[PDB]
Amino acid sequence: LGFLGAAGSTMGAASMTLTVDTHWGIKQLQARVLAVEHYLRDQQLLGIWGCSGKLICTTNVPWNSTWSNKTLSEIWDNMTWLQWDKEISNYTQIIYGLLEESQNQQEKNETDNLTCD
Amino acid sequence: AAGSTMGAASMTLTVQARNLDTHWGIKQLQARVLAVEHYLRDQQLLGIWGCSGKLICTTNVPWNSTWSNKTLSEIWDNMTWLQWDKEISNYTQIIYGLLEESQNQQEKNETDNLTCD
Amino acid sequence: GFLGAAGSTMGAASMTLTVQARNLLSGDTHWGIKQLQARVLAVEHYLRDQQLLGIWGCSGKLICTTNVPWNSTWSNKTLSEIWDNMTWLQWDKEISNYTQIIYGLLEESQNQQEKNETDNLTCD
Amino acid sequence: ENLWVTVYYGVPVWKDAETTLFCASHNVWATHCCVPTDPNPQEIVLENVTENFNMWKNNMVEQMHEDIISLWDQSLKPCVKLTPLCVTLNCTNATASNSSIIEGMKNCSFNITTELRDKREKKNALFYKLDIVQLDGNSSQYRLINCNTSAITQACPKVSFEPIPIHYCAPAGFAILKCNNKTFTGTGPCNNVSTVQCTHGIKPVVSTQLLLNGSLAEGEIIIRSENITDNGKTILVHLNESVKIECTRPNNKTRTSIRIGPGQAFYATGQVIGDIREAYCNISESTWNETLGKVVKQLRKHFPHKNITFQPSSGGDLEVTTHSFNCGGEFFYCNTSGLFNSTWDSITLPCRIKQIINMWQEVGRAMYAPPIQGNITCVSNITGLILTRDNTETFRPGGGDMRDNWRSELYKYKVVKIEPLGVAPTACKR
Amino acid sequence: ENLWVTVYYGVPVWKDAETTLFCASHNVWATHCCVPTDPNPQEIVLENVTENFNMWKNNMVEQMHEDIISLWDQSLKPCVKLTPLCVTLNCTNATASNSSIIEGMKNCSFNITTELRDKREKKNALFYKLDIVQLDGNSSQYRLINCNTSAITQACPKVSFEPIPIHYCAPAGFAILKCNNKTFTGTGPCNNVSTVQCTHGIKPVVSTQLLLNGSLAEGEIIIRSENITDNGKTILVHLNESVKIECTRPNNKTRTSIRIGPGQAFYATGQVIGDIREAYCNISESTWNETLGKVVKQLRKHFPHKNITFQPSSGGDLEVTTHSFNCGGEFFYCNTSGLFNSTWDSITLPCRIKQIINMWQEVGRAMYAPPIQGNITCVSNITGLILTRDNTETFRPGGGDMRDNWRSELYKYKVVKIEPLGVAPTACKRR
Amino acid sequence: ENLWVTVYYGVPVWKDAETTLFCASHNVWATHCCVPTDPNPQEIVLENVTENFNMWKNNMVEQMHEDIISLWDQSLKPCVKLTPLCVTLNCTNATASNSSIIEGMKNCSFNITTELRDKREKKNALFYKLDIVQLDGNSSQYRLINCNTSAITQACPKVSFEPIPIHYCAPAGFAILKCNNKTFTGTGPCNNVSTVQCTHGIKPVVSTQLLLNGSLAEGEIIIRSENITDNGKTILVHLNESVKIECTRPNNKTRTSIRIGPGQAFYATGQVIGDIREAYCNISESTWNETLGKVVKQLRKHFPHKNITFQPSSGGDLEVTTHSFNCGGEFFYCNTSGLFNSTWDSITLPCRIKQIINMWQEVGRAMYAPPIQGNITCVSNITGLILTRDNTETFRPGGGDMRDNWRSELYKYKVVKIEPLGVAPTACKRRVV
Amino acid sequence: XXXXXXXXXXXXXXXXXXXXXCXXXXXXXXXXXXXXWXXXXXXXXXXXXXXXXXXXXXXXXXXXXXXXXXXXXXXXXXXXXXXXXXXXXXXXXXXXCXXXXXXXXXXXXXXWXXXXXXXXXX
Amino acid sequence: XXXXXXXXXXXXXXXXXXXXXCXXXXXXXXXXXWXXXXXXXXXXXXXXXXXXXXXXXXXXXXXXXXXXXXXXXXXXXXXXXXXXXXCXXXXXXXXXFXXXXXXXX
Ligand SMILES: *[C@@H]1O[C@H](CO)[C@@H](O[C@@H]2O[C@H](CO)[C@@H](O[C@@H]3O[C@H](CO)[C@@H](O)[C@H](O)[C@@H]3O)[C@H](O)[C@H]2NC(C)=O)[C@H](O)[C@H]1NC(C)=O
Ligand SMILES: *[C@@H]1O[C@H](CO)[C@@H](O)[C@H](O)[C@H]1NC(C)=O
Ligand SMILES: *[C@@H]1O[C@H](CO)[C@@H](O)[C@H](O)[C@H]1NC(C)=O
Ligand SMILES: *[C@@H]1O[C@H](CO)[C@@H](O)[C@H](O)[C@H]1NC(C)=O
Ligand SMILES: *[C@@H]1O[C@H](CO)[C@@H](O)[C@H](O)[C@H]1NC(C)=O
Ligand SMILES: *[C@@H]1O[C@H](CO)[C@@H](O)[C@H](O)[C@H]1NC(C)=O
Ligand SMILES: *[C@@H]1O[C@H](CO)[C@@H](O)[C@H](O)[C@H]1NC(C)=O
Ligand SMILES: *[C@@H]1O[C@H](CO)[C@@H](O)[C@H](O)[C@H]1NC(C)=O
Ligand SMILES: *[C@@H]1O[C@H](CO)[C@@H](O)[C@H](O)[C@H]1NC(C)=O
Ligand SMILES: *[C@@H]1O[C@H](CO)[C@@H](O)[C@H](O)[C@H]1NC(C)=O
Repeated sequence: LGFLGAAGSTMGAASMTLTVDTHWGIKQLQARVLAVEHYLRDQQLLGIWGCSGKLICTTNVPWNSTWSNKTLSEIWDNMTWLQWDKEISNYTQIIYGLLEESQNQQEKNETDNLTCD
Repeated sequence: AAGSTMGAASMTLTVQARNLDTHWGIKQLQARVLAVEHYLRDQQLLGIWGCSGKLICTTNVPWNSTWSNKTLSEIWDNMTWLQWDKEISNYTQIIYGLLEESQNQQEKNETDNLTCD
Repeated sequence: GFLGAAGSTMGAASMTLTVQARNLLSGDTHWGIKQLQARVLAVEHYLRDQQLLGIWGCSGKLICTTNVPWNSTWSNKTLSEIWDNMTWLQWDKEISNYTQIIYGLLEESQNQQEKNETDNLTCD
Repeated sequence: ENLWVTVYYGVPVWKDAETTLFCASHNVWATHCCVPTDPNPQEIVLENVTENFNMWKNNMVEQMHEDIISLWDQSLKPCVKLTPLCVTLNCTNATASNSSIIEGMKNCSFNITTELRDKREKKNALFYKLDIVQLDGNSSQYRLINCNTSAITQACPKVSFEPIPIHYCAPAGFAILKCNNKTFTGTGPCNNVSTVQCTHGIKPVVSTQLLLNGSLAEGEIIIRSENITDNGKTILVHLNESVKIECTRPNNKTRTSIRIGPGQAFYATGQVIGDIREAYCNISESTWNETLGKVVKQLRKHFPHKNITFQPSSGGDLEVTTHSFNCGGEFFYCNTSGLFNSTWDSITLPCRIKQIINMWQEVGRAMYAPPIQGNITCVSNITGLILTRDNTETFRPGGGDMRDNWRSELYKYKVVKIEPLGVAPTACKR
Repeated sequence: ENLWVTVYYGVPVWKDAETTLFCASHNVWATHCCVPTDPNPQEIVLENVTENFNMWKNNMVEQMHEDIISLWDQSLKPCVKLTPLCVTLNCTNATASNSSIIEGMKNCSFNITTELRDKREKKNALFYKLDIVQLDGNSSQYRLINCNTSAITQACPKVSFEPIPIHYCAPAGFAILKCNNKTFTGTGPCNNVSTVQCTHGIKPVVSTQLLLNGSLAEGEIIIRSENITDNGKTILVHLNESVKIECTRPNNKTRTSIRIGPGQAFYATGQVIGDIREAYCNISESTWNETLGKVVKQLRKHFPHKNITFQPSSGGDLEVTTHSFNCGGEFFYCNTSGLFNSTWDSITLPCRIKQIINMWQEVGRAMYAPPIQGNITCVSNITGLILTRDNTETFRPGGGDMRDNWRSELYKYKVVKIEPLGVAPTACKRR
Repeated sequence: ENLWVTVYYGVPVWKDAETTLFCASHNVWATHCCVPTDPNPQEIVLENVTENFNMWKNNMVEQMHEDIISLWDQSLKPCVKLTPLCVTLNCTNATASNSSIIEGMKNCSFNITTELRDKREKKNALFYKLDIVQLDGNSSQYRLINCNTSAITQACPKVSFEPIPIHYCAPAGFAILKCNNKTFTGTGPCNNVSTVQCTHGIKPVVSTQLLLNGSLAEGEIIIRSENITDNGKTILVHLNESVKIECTRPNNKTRTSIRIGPGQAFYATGQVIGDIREAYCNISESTWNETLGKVVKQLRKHFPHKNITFQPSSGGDLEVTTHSFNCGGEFFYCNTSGLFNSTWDSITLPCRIKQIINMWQEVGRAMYAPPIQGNITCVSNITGLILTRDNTETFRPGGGDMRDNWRSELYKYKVVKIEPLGVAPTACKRRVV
Repeated sequence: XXXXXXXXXXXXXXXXXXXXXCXXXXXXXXXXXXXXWXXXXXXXXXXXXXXXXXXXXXXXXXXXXXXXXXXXXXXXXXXXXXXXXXXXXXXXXXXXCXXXXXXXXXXXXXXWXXXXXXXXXX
Repeated sequence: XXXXXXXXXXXXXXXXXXXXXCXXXXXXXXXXXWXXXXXXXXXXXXXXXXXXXXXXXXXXXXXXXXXXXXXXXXXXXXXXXXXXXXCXXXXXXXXXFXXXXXXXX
């Protein structure tokens, strides 16, 4: 337990704790504004992917073995999140683009004229 | 890509675009703060209405025949969003008031002590 | 009509929640700093209330039901008294020493709800 | 029993709070308070509410005070400094009048570097005695007053300080509550409260002893104090009727210009033509006596003893014992002893004028006021008296360091923070 | 009969707007326009967008102007204040290179205070006749010109003002639209609109009548004005071919240094080494004349006759009657009357050099340019002309202000605010 | 087919990052670091976590340096300028107290403008020789040594610069990782890494050669350097035991107030009464001898089978050849040649006093220290030495810029950005009603 | 390592129910794999009698015991059960749990359990 | 789904190469496991999918499956290898098993 308490744990166990002077004046404003921007960036991505309010969010995007070809049993019970982040860092934007596309298609189907009303 | 027609499904790309010497420092902070204000303004308006965490939302407010007087096929296939917004259905303050009232009535009905539906 | 319902009963005032909320965001060097500080704080206050509502499960809501019961010690009143005779300004004081307790209970309840939902997903 | 805690957002409640208000409306006030006001301001009456107002602890008074001083000080930066004038002066008796008998002025000559370096000239100007200090005994060697503790800045010639009304407006998340009780009288509950976003227009008038242009009481004469029964406190008497006051300098000045440097010149009185009185104020006698009688009738409800008296301001320096008027560009210091002398067609207040003006009660930051060419008359409305108190009661004109004047307009307003969240029991469980 | 309101967030629309753009990348431009950029063309063609542009009402021109002035004023703050020099100068005719009659130069002596105030020294420096004003008649006594009205600040010798390209970039929520019409005249609808995040890289080159450096028209020579008919408007001519111009001060100069006070020092001309002909600015006779004729052929589209003529500039001060060049650390003021003289091998223009200048059209805060030691040569490309219209029709090489220089490159860009929220009807009612 | 992308939020990962830290808790340090200190920081050990640290590339050090310079200069803005004192000074021998010569000081007279700008007065002041430069050969005419290059600002007599403990704290979204390995040298991997929000309190001490009032090593003496075999690098020796040192100036300097002009005044040394000796400083002899021997024992592990010896600094001005420190507002320059002289009850180190101080490497700025009356004594501990290098291996008490004084405290901290959002495969597809 | 173990097997009377169960605290808590049961009678190979997408509750019982093998799991307890009802008199088999580990391919049936056996009989 | 015990009997002499054949009724991956165990005791995977040789097992004792054809290969028969070979129709829900090959050694 604790902030980053699970940093050395395997991903599986770690997933169970996700619930955890004008010169000076300009520096303070920059710090406050930046903190707000970071907050909004994460919430906006969760919203656009359909994960608003969820610590765990499943999606309709399949896992592509090209990003990683490992078995779940050698990921979740074996490697830490720091290692995982490095392993698939190169596909981060690909995944995000796919998640956005899937969510937008889901919404278009939701309000299509056929079989709605 | 504002050309095409209104039947666009590229909406996520126009959303992720938002939110990314003391004279200079003030100007840059003003630019950042304003970008945040506008983002939040739109989110709050959507949040007051029933559309929260969605890019596309339907409501309980009927469409008025005097706002456009066009069919759905004309609107979605023969026009784009720039023309739509600039020429017709360009009295949006009417709609916004209707949307806020309808939503508050709905939310209030959901907790009526006699019918906790 | 911002605060127009301030003297109205608690029940009646529930119909002006949108009005009161929609006016929370808006509507040389030293001067510029004072104004940036004022705008930044207005944003932070807005966001802190939104974060707290999210903590309690009120994502996008003006009125939220819960799993936390009301304690008769906080206020021993019935619904016909508190919603119909009192205005918000008249009882807010009564809960001034229980507010942190209530907020803590709402947070704990939300955490337990999420855990059950997290452990038991819906698939396929 | 049911009863679950229901969360509400957008609840119309508030708490006392202190924030930064913004100012909304060449001229200095217009330049700074560049923000426009609402052409059709709204006001919301809050029915069935009670609010406690406390003017003596109202942070808006302090905030406006600090912003006014800041504006003033900033406004004097981009113009002429007079340090080069702090040299020994000759100061002969002024000969401006026909018989050389003004006796309130000296003709001072001095050796000053002109705008071109390594070239000095003998220059001269007329100065008021109140701005001149003798360097030693029995010696015609003089100096400007503010040369040993600080330095004098010349007022910027293109900037008007005319007290055009301004409005203070709350930022989002805040609101200003206003008291609508005509007989409020001071700290305590107000039973008729309305909400505004901006205050009414307030004129940043800088008088002392007597308040000039401002609003009048809507009721009877209102006497306000922190504690009227204690001495050592300011008593603000707010009249429901104005008293007309006419002040003038019935003579013609001509200005001379002494070059100081590239971009700079010192302006000074060259010559004065006319009669001897420098200045005076015209107060109708019957109006004044009737006005005090009305004040006393109300004063007696707090002070039942008869034979209440008024006295001519105790004593102190010429910032305290006299009136103070920023009339055009001239600063008048009028003797009010002709008004405050009583036991319970017009009254002349003789007036003196100064050019080196101390700003508020700051140390240094002296300002020099260039002479105003020609003749000047100002007419203004007296709206109230600032009295202090010390058998019978004795009242004297007095006052605090400006905040007390500003308290007379901001007394009816309070700033509150809006607090949209709260909880309440309901019959519906999640 | 069954349509419902649907709210759409992320709608690809915009409205015209005025916002703050940021400027992206010992040089001042390189210190202020600090944001790094990669190529990132991002030229997204919108395909069917036909938007309205107006170069004469474009707020970016004004914004660029305010930022440039601000940068210059900021750049000159941590520099030497030349106030102790507003003293009487005892001047004679300058002598150098065995000649005591150098036109344009005076040898001035003066008494200036040293770091220790109780001591003073007599110094000597050479000055230009355009920097120095006589105090009285029949006298050797002179003063610096701007000591009459304001402070003079010496530009720091270590600071570079080279007009390296800079880019103006939109803040999030805003976009810059580009007009890609090769014959666009500066106003009205423009087809083939594309969207970018930043401008192409604009060089903040300053001039008074010939437009130097920057891009050429990709079409034919384009005549642009707010109103061609109206004689009260500036006409800009954007050439499709450049004219090569070379300027120089081939003579050598030395510099001296005066300790005006603690830390600070004044730089001044020491000696002139060489002949005394200045600037020698020229363009080929084979390029001018023909270029001017091509401009006339285009003028004839609006002025369809053979009574078109070019005359020398009119009156006013040096800053508006001649051609200012920012050649290295020195300011050239060139006589172009030899170019604008026609009715419808190289040509040399004599020029004068000035050191104390009032920038743009501002008053006071004069800047002093320290001398360049050694000789200087500048080569630049004339890309356009600033012309006015003062029966027959006469054009003059002048008029306008300092903003017209940037309108010439910013005319193709517009800033819009993205407004991604709108409403449209659907067949679906909320469930 | 059967694996789906799942989004996880609150994932315990981070990236190396550079951000702006804020400083948490009359004087300057106390008014600038106005933010309250966390009364009970929660240090969290990250079990089975290792991380890479590098004290020589640590931006926390660089940021602290910039904050200090800024505070120093901001603090001195609303103060008296001494530019009017650049006037030629007429100086004699100075004979304070008895009929003798006060070495190290001169009695200088000068013509200074009175409040009136026309007339002048003649005033006297005593100055240290180190602040005064002779204008020509055999002359009696002198000037203040820094009027040639800049303005000299008198420090405000009401403003203390005495170091107070301060804490650097990360902003939301950031955290500081801390190395808790007792023998870690400052670079490379560290096991037993913990997370904190704020650093321990440190003091912005500005001494050179000998570090004063810092923390002590948890383990044995640690020799920290970048590429230790490189003679171009500075060696920081971090002691595990402190050495007590006391410096004293046993006399009373009177204070003369010389008005400059319109609310402006200069504080001059008036007269000096007391024991006229060179501000001597006492360091325990046996403590030092043992301490230095222990350093060599460890230094020999990097330079084995060599005779390690010590010498006084080889060069530079009296800002680096000496031990400079500022304890009571009195700036001391002590001779350490009595310590760094070896062939591996107290040692008196003579000291000089300067009144015009060119701090750091600002060059274009200078501060004048008002005289301090009374008899001043300062007590401090030496907590680390700074050495430079180059069958004898010679070390000298040389040093770098002032960043090195803070590298020695911040060597164990790193700033990282928290990145809570990430994805991984699982075997549960979104239900989609 | 994984340590799945079987429990509560019984010699149930024919047509009786028995709460056969297993647990595997060492293995991932549903974050990975899936529940699977298999059984074998004497002189028999194996059959995939039941399974569940333990991450949630998507059941996939085999037709052979569609009316009885009501497999269920508690992700929270890292445990699973197959409390079959109406045991056939012929339903005598060892039963074991397995981890349906997979990599964008059919599962490997890894980490087989202790296989406690039942003995339903008339 | 279904699969045949194509090698219901599959004895081999020690040190002989061998494979226990499987014939599926349809194309599928063909994960397999060895019943190297007592009755009412755990089985262990030989390979997953078509050719994912099991961890902690000889890789030599493996072959890839294709279409509906598969076999549990062995580099050489040994007494240690004397375990039945169970073939799963590893594509099907509740995958069907072929009766395991005797695979005696
Ligand atoms: C109380 O209110 C009255 C009424 O507004 C103020 O009188 C006004 O005072 C200003 C400044 O002295 C006068 O402005 C000047 O007018 C002359 C006209 O020729 C012009 O040449 C000057 O450049 C300048 O604009 C204004 O006319 C005068 N208004 C009236 C009706 O007389 C009075 O000053 C206020 N008193 C105080 C203490 O604020
Ligand atoms: C105040 O009370 C009266 C009844 O006495 C009621 O009619 C009125 O609506 C109330 N005002 C508000 C703001 O609700
Ligand atoms: C003016 O200067 C003269 C110089 O001789 C001096 O005698 C005289 O007293 C001064 N002042 C007056 C008032 O004359
Ligand atoms: C205030 O003074 C103005 C001067 O023009 C006059 O018109 C107005 O009536 C006066 N107000 C009062 C209350 O006397
Ligand atoms: C008032 O002004 C008039 C001139 O208009 C003058 O005669 C009279 O003496 C003045 N009276 C007072 C009391 O100032
Ligand atoms: C100034 O003098 C003129 C003389 O004609 C007179 O008309 C005007 O009213 C006077 N003004 C003042 C302020 O006394
Ligand atoms: C053109 O300019 C160059 C550089 O000043 C000079 O050498 C050349 O002689 C000039 N041409 C003519 C015709 O003078
Ligand atoms: C001080 O006295 C010594 C005596 O030896 C002499 O050498 C030195 O030059 C004197 N210095 C001054 C400033 O008189
Ligand atoms: C410095 O010189 C002055 C000259 O008047 C003398 O009074 C003073 O005592 C001297 N002080 C010292 C320390 O020599
Ligand atoms: C060094 O002395 C300082 C000041 O007295 C004190 O903070 C520190 O504890 C001392 N260290 C030791 C252990 O003497």
